[PDB]
Amino acid sequence: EILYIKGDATAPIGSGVKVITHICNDIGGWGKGFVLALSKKWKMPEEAYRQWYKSQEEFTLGAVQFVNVENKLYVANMIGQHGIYKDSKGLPPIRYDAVRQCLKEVALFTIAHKASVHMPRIGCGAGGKWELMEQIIKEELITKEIAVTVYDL
Repeated sequence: EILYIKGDATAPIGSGVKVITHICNDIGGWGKGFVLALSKKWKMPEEAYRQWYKSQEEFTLGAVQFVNVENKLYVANMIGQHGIYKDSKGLPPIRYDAVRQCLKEVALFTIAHKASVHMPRIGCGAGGKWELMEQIIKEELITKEIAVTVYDL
């Protein structure tokens, strides 16, 4: 099961390799919420994301970028958000099929690195809803028996 702790995802607990996963948008925006907490500690994730956005090389929904910010520690930039607005049909920016691909890709990364997953309430804000998101995490990570720890407050 998924462990819910009250704390900070940029200061994950436990030992072993760890991967911090969070949802980025496909617009190139970086200045609100969890992203700032990441920039509070490391300049790399923000820089990697921007450079990936400017090159437009496979920068697309469902894709995942990995950044080694510290010893046995990786940040996972997951593009599971479309824009930040709400299209002309009342569709929240969150893309559940994209987060699924993203996590599906995180799954294999964690197994290959014997890592552990640590995230904040990704999706919530955005349009996301934990009821659905929780199921995704379940089917894509807990199912392959990957450790998952959510950080809220």
